[PDB]
Amino acid sequence: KDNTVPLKLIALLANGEFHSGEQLGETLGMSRAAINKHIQTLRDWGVDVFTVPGKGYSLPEPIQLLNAKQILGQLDGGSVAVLPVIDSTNQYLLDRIGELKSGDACIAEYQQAGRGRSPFGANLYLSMFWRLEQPAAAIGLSLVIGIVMAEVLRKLGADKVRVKWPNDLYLQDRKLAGILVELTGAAQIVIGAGINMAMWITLQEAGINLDRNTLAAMLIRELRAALELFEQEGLAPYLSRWEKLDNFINRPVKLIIGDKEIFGISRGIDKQGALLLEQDGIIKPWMGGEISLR
Ligand SMILES: O=C(O)CCCC[C@@H]1SC[C@@H]2NC(=O)N[C@@H]21
Repeated sequence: KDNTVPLKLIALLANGEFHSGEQLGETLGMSRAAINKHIQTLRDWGVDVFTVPGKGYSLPEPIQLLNAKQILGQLDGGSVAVLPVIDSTNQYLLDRIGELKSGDACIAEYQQAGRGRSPFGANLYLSMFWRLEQPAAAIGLSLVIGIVMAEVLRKLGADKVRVKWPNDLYLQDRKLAGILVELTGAAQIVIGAGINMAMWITLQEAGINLDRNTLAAMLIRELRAALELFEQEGLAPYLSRWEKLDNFINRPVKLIIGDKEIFGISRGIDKQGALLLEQDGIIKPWMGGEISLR
């Protein structure tokens, strides 16, 4: 589907100023009526577009937009698809499985059909593909994903970001991002993450205003590095990193595996990513479940 116009559209409105269809139509080369039409779409996307008869149209606040140019600008190789508007980042790659290479990617700020459980540009969506030579992963994998993501965020300045075994990023004990892995029966995986940029906790909301093009870029970079590191040394190289980032480490949690709630103190992960729950002076690992403050 061709979504160009509204994007071009959104692009003008970007500068959080006022814009009249007359104004607009000029530049776009179309009926104000045409414009009204597209304006509606942005609206459909959850875009915030105000309309003052006398005034014209505008956005409540300037916004930043993905820009492949910028993104690919700071990137050395690998295919990367920038689709501000899309069904789902994961699906997109899932769909192209035979045409990819580990590292190929896809970036969006709007998902019209996200997999795994949100207004345009309020979030950042990233998905990557990787072919693991040897399920020499899974749980390892998700771990590495949150490490890095949390690392990068930090570099750009969000220092209190933390990881939550085994797949979310946390900020002030709130969820900020979410990883999603998908295997395909050499393993073929599709990694996908969503971050809360703006508006249960958002970068904005926490005074952090990162340049999305940058973030986008860093992650891709950093990710491919991480993944190749992992591909040949597994978890080991990250053990210490996990620990420093662990949000719950040493805190009292409540683990929910299927139908049972289990309480205990978190003591991080083992060399395999299993969480280590200490109950009644005993420490044992857990390979699954859902962690939670308590
Ligand atoms: O939704 C989340 O919070 C956690 C799961 C993350 C889902 C990611 S968002 C990018 C990728 N594309 C999808 O369709 N889902 C995943």
